[PDB]
Amino acid sequence: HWGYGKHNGPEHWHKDFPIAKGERQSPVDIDTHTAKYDPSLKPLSVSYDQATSLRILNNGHSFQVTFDDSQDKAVLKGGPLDGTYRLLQFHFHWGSLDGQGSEHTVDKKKYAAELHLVHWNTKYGDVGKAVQQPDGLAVLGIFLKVGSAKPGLQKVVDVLDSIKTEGKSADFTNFDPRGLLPESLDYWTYPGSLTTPPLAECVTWIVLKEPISVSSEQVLKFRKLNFNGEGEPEELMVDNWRPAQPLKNRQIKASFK
Ligand SMILES: [N]S(=O)(=O)[C][C][C][C][C][C]C1234B567B89%10B%11%12%13B85%14B%1158B%12%11%15B%139%12B%1061B%12%112C5%153B%14874
Ligand SMILES: [Zn+2]
Repeated sequence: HWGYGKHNGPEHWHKDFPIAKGERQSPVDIDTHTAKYDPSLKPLSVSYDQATSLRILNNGHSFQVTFDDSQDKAVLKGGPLDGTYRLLQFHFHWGSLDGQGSEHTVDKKKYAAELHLVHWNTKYGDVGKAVQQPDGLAVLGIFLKVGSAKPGLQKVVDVLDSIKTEGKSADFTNFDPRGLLPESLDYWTYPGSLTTPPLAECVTWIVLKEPISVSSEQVLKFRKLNFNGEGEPEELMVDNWRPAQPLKNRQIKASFK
């Protein structure tokens, strides 16, 4: 199966998922000087007050916290979006060292990690249906830099020892994702894709300008996870990021001057 290694990594994915070479792939480099300020973009509306987290899972490519998306409890609205998008899960991409790990880049700068909060458009009823639509998904992307600890991330970090290997999961109730957001909701937006197989071109990307800071001890715990199943040779889950893809005929828009 696909992965992030020499033999199965991003430059190989097009063989099983030919859309990898498509017209609206993600991530991209965000050239801050070429992004156009669009004064008609609305502020983003993040309503996570009623979010219900369920489980945390090592899926062999990242770890994810999954939410109850059977009602409008944690939704994303406004911004460049038409309609209501329910929060399904969040996960991260990170590096083997602090100088890489983010999928989006800003004027070619890589961050140590990138948080993706994945939402789907309720007009399509379910995520499987939504990934087949050009406005099916909205992913809120947040950069992580290394410095001060993020207190709101610690509950996550502390359970990772229990989901070390691919397929392990644990109960992960009462986690509040509001503790992962930066102060500002200023953002860049562009039409793109999933950054993992199946690389479906169904995503409105919303990438926040302001990074969150996490501690070296927090990111070090991400790097103790494993790509492999229990009983297989130990391969650390590091560098699980797709490089920037060609922008082609797309315009990146900014919410802010
Ligand atoms: N890195 S990122 O934020 O761009 C990743 C978002 C991927 C969200 C998952 C969507 C599906 B999973 B399950 B099936 B497999 B295929 B169908 B169903 B869920 B929807 C699709 B894949
Ligand atoms: Zn992601």
